[PDB]
Amino acid sequence: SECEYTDWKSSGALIPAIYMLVFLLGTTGNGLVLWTVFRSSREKRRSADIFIASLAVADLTFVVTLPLWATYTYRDYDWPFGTFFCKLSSYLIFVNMYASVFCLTGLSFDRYLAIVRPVANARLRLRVSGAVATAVLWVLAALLAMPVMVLRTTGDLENTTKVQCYMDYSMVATVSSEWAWEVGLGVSSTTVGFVVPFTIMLTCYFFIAQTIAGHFRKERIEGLRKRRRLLSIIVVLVVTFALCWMPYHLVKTLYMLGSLLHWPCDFDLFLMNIFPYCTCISYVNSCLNPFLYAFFDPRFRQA
Amino acid sequence: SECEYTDWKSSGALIPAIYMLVFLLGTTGNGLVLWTVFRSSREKRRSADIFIASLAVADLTFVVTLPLWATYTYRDYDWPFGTFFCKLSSYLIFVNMYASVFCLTGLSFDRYLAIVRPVANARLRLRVSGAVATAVLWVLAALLAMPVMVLRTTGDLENTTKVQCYMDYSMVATVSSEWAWEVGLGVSSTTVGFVVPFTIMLTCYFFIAQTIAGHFRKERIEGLRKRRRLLSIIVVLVVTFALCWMPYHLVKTLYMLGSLLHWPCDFDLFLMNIFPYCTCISYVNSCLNPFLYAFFDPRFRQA
Amino acid sequence: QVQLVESGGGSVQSGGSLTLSCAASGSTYSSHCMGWFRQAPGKEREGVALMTRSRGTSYADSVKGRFTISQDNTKNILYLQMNSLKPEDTAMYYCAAVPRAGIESGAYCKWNMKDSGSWGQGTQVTVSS
Amino acid sequence: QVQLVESGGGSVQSGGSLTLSCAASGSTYSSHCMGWFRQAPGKEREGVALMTRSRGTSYADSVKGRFTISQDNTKNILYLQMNSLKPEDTAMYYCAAVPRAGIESGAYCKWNMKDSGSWGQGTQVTVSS
Ligand SMILES: CC(C)CCC[C@@H](C)[C@H]1CC[C@H]2[C@@H]3CC=C4C[C@@H](O)CC[C@]4(C)[C@H]3CC[C@]12C
Ligand SMILES: CC(C)CCC[C@@H](C)[C@H]1CC[C@H]2[C@@H]3CC=C4C[C@@H](O)CC[C@]4(C)[C@H]3CC[C@]12C
Ligand SMILES: CC(C)CCC[C@@H](C)[C@H]1CC[C@H]2[C@@H]3CC=C4C[C@@H](O)CC[C@]4(C)[C@H]3CC[C@]12C
Ligand SMILES: CC(C)CCC[C@@H](C)[C@H]1CC[C@H]2[C@@H]3CC=C4C[C@@H](O)CC[C@]4(C)[C@H]3CC[C@]12C
Repeated sequence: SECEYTDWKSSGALIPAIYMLVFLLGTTGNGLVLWTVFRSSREKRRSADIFIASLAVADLTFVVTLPLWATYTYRDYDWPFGTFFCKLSSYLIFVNMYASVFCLTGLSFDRYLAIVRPVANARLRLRVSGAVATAVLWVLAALLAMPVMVLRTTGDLENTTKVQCYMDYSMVATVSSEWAWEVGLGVSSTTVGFVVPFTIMLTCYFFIAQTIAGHFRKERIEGLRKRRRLLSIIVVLVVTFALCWMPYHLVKTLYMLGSLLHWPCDFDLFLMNIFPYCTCISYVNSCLNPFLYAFFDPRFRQA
Repeated sequence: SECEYTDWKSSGALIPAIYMLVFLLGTTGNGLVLWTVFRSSREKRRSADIFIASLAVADLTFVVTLPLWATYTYRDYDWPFGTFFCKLSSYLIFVNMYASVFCLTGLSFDRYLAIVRPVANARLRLRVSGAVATAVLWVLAALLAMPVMVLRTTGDLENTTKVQCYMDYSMVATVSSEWAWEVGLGVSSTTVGFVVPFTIMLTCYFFIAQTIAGHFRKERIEGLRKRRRLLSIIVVLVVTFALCWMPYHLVKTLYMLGSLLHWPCDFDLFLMNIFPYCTCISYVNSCLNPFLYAFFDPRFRQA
Repeated sequence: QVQLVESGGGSVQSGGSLTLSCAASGSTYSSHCMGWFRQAPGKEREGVALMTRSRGTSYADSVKGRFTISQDNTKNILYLQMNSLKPEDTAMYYCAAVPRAGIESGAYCKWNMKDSGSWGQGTQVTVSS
Repeated sequence: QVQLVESGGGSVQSGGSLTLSCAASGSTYSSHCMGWFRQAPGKEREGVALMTRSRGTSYADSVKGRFTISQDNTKNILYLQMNSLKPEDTAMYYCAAVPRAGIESGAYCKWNMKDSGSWGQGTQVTVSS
């Protein structure tokens, strides 16, 4: 008589309903975002737009798999889609996370170049190409999400009729080292998806804030307004991504650290039960972006 | 009176290999076709451009689902993707067929307008718009292929531990009317996908040839050459579609009519075993088109 | 309108050979697939020999080799040669016809629908010792 | 890394209250999931009581209700009490520990690879008729 092993209240079909609504809203909004970005003349296209485009693509590559996951939750964690589709859906989840955070990092670096250092910003724009940066970020996201594609599978664990899409470590690990592989993969994913990109983003934002405070007595009003527009929408996107993907990574890393510090079973069960909601909010991030574009950037509203 | 039931060998991996090759070639070529159509000057977008774009879209939608059928055939007719993907893939197959034949019918009608009745061609261009025609044809294709989505399902037929993706007329009929429903659906599909559209095509081509017979002694040489080029590519597309989808419809209709004519056991078995190759040939059309554009249409070669 | 009529299946001691047959009506090779099932008293009905598009004719373990199923499309008949019986072969046998899937599916016989298909009246094959 | 040792071996006539305990080292509640299996003499290994995430606890049908299962994470000890013993219960009880999937999967205990997790040494339980 240690503790319970159940899965708390069923919560009804709230998670599948949110997944379906987020699928619809994200598909519509990200299609509109791509349309607005690529309908403007190439001569009147800023650099940041390309990153925005990738963001939309990332969301558009995940929201389409959201209905499947919704079905997964409706049938009490049953996967009637095949090992290949479990792999592809989870791979697209991780690709969305990595690509979104890399696009935010690139946007913050672009703002850093424009704000703190304009001459070398022009120099780097001459050197660094936006298309090359987008290709590099997408290739890196794909290569980083490859382990999810490799190690996912389907199986009727616990002998119930349901089939579960789970990450199997029996291929690359022994009976014991399975926890080591899981903790390593989770910590590396959390690092390169939240921690490192956000420390680059926070250093960039600290320098931008310092330079803005210094130049509040200087600089040009019109350029100040334009940079305020772009920095505001970019900061809103970054903060929304932080609030939407921080619970997920936090609970994941708390589970990993409780594998070591030996948290009481009550806390581990609590983490197990709250994690679906963190997953849900992380998915909701994939549709929250177009509405942010439609309220802080009047350019998207008019077009 | 032996009445064998089994098929001829297994064709090895030839059918899955052709499916994968058509997947790659169709994706690449149809993406290039859409890019070429939508990249040139919008003022120079002829009426054939929208129909070519719809053809490419249908081919792309079908070749996307082609790898699923390749896997299905590879594993001795086992469907691991669930009922939803069975329904979606079969529905996309029929949507591709209907949309392709409707787009070729529209191309032939446009040639009839611009070659036989230029004044009535201008009048209909003033009245009928390309976007409306494309929307009507795509909606009609979706509605006509909806029965396949409704009735197709997955079932472990025959107790071989292999789930098969088959049309289930059990819901819409009793046992005594299953054959009637199957024959009616197949004959209606064959009619609206290959007989009425090709009757319209042949009437248009007959009148085009009748006018061109007189035009051989009159008319401007340059306009005649432009009409020759566009009519040549459109006629090549129509003839390729005919040769690709004629084995499928012919074998299907022969099998359906065999019940009425009480065809022998051997002929029914021969049609049964020859049908997969007819299906493969029909699928090849989804990738044959871009090469036809390359060898005939000068615009595609330039791009 | 597919209809079935049984025959044969009398009383023979163990190790014998019962010639058993089922007629047909309104069923063609391109539309329906036939099979022989048996139900034994005190337990559940089972499949004995099914005309099967895949893997050829399918047999149960207890009837491998000893039994043999044949079909004539011209006369629309299905046969069975229960040779070398065993004392456990006493049961009531039925001939069942199931719709055949379309040529698009692969013309596989819809045996999962065996309950909804047309079933014969059956005959009490009383195998003695 | 994770090893288990059982106890409780004894002979009790029908209707007994015999308890069994299994230990664990280098295994936690968030990393591993345990249960009790039986292997009848001359028969295959059969599950008895597996602690599972989906159903909390999964009990074997033939013994359902007449027995109890519990765990203690403080000392990593699993317990299984057989009440109202039956003569057929004489078998080889084992305690099995399989890895538990992460929170991403849903922490479902990976019983599908019961033949790959750490297995107990074994405990014979004999019941007189
Ligand atoms: C004026 C011109 C240049 C604008 C061109 C706009 C193009 C690039 C935009 C407009 C609408 C967009 C599509 C809208 C919706 C979807 C569905 C999604 O699941 C994949 C992307 C896809 C298919 C988009 C691709 C890019 C797209 C075709
Ligand atoms: C549940 C199991 C049995 C399903 C197995 C499906 C496998 C064999 C199929 C389904 C979809 C297929 C993929 C579809 C698309 C691509 C991308 C292309 O650039 C290379 C081939 C590749 C990578 C295919 C490889 C084979 C593939 C992964
Ligand atoms: C100067 C301006 C007007 C040029 C506009 C070019 C636009 C319309 C072109 C250039 C790139 C093209 C895309 C390139 C690749 C793909 C992927 C393919 O699977 C479907 C077609 C699609 C989605 C194309 C659609 C049309 C497209 C978006
Ligand atoms: C094998 C079985 C159990 C799988 C069940 C899958 C079902 C429940 C899921 C899978 C994909 C889903 C569809 C995905 C996309 C769309 C298009 C949208 O415009 C309406 C909803 C609709 C049509 C969804 C309805 C529900 C759906 C069909």
